[PDB]
Amino acid sequence: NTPHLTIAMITHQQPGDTFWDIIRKGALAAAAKDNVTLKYSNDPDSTKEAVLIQDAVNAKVDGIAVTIPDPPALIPAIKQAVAAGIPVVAFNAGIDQWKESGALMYFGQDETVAGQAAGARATSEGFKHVLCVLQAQGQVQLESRCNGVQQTFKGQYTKLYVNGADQPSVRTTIAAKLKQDPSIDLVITLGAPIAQLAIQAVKDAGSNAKIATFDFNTQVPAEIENGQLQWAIDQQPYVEGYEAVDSLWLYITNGDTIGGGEAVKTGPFFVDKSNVAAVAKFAERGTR
Ligand SMILES: O[C@H]1[C@H](O)[C@@H](O)[C@H](O)[C@@H](O)[C@H]1O
Repeated sequence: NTPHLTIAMITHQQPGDTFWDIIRKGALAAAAKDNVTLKYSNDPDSTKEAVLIQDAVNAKVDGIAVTIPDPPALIPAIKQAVAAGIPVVAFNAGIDQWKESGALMYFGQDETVAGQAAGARATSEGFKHVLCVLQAQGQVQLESRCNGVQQTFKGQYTKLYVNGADQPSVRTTIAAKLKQDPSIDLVITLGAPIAQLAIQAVKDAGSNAKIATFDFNTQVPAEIENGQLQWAIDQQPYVEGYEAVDSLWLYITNGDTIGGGEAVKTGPFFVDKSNVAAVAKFAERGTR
């Protein structure tokens, strides 16, 4: 009936980072409709993610969907895949670097803009000293968020790196930082799982800081409703994974692209007490 395609989706997912389950539900929903076999692979070591790109080039996949958190480490392998005639789409990380690579399209949110928006919003909500919590080092999409907050937040700014792989350590490290500096009045977490740890850290520390986050998980909607989280920034991972796949299907079958040489935006969008009801059920089933 229809042509059968094999698409490699290659990411930087740390094992156990549930954000990537929503990316994958989107990608499989596209793949189910487009007669695609989806090969999903990941490694949080960018040298190892490069090797995964090579594996898919050598396997002669029909397309590659790839994340670019560490451009120096990944661009050369992406260029190699393009020179081998395999179409590539970038998503989630690397919005500033995908076009140079020869990647055809990009799906995600402009993380500098989302950070700039979060800094201005935080200033408007009366906060004076923000702590931005980053769960990995050397990831452009995370650094952009924090740099953007620093640009627009009028008050004091502090960054804290935590090991996203060791949840109990994340919790104690955040609580310690809050106890040590009670002037911190807002913690912005860069993922929903880290948000959970921060909410608990604030209680542990006896701090008065509020918490805001990037992304949803199953717990975030309730947390916005009950005041545990000020707001969450939605980047629509389901859309990112879905479009990574479906866009390759449009290119391969009809030569089409989406975005005209610029990224296709999946966010940012701020969800707060005023609009959370529209998302909650979907977040609570893991598809937002
Ligand atoms: O907001 C998410 C979250 O921080 C994930 O942990 C990370 O792997 C993704 O790149 C990012 O888009």
